[PDB]
Amino acid sequence: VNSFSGYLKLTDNVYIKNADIVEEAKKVKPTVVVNAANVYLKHGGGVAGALNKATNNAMQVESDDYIATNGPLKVGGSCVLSGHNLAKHCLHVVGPNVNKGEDIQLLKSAYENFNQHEVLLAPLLSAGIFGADPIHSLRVCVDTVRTNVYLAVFDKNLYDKLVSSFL
Repeated sequence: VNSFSGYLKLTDNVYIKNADIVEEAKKVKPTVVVNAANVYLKHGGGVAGALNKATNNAMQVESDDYIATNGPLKVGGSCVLSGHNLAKHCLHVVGPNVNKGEDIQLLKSAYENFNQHEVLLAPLLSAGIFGADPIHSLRVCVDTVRTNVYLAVFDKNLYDKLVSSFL
């Protein structure tokens, strides 16, 4: 049992809610919140910009140290950093960015990172400003993630379309 509330069950292990991931995280304080990261951990926009702002830029400061020590992530890759005031941990996952010409086939590899965590609060990878089709991202999520994933979709119109088109 966990405290996630108001989710619709899509499959045994995938749940979805029309919610602001920042507010979900602040309320639930999950063990893991997923960030829609880029390889440089530059949290400027989309989900990353929102999560970082909610940490008053502490996520960015921590990320800058991570990059100085380790260098960039790979597309499809991830790292675990602090969740600050949002969660115990933040799993920074890099989905392909179609607006950078990156190969959407790497989306499955990106979602595989979720399987290293028994429970996650997450956005749909490669959606929003990353340019991929969110319906396809949800399909890959369902077909890749085996651990328990609670998806937060802020945009109500998109949420409704994701539910109504789910196979």
